[PDB]
Amino acid sequence: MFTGIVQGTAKLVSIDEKPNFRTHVVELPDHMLDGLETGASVAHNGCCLTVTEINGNHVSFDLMKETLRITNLGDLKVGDWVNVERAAKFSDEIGGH
Amino acid sequence: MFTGIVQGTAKLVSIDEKPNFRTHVVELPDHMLDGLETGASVAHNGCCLTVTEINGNHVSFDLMKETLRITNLGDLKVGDWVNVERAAKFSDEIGGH
Ligand SMILES: Cc1cc2nc3c(=O)[nH]c(=O)nc-3n(C[C@H](O)[C@H](O)[C@H](O)CO)c2cc1C
Ligand SMILES: Cc1cc2nc3c(=O)[nH]c(=O)nc-3n(C[C@H](O)[C@H](O)[C@H](O)CO)c2cc1C
Repeated sequence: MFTGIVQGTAKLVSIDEKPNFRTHVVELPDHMLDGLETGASVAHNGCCLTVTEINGNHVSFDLMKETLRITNLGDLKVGDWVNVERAAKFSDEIGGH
Repeated sequence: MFTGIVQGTAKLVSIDEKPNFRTHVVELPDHMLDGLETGASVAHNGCCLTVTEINGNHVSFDLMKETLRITNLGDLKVGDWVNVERAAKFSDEIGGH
């Protein structure tokens, strides 16, 4: 089974560059603004990263510069949007089947 | 469970534009050149699409223009690379993970 199908999208609006780690912030749409929280795992078109911080509707995620090259995340650029999907480490209704 | 972690990457090298559907072709690296085939499902950073055709090491995938806007696939541009991952409809030993 695999779908990689994204529930919603995000608008890159600001980049935060830290010589220790790179950070990117997107604009969360109405149906992703309700529910998502910092420390959550957001997959951008299916690449899971964690939310470093939320700037109101915006959300900054963490991205290592070398990981950015290793993945195709480096392709992101502000003014563009992303396919964003909510990911969770554990949940109440895990009981599969 | 979710990782969206990609085994390999692809280089966008040529775009094929059909007024019926949009097509994009990438350059498959050495460890993705062996195994992948047309009609296979490739997830680009986690968005699954099917291989319309292989051009030697290159691989053209299908992408609807409206789906391209609906997803964040439209962000792709030649000269850039993608996080590519192999997906299959069925297998001899999925195992489940
Ligand atoms: C659950 C999970 C979360 C990840 N989060 C990030 C992330 O926030 N930023 C990043 O550059 N890579 C992330 N990765 C990629 C991964 O941790 C690692 O960087 C690559 O496998 C390269 O070693 C994540 C991977 C997993 C499995
Ligand atoms: C298995 C699978 C394969 C898909 N392949 C493509 C594709 O090759 N091109 C595309 O634009 N969308 C693709 N999608 C997206 C999906 O079929 C549909 O276009 C979106 O859900 C919008 O209706 C795929 C979705 C699934 C579940």
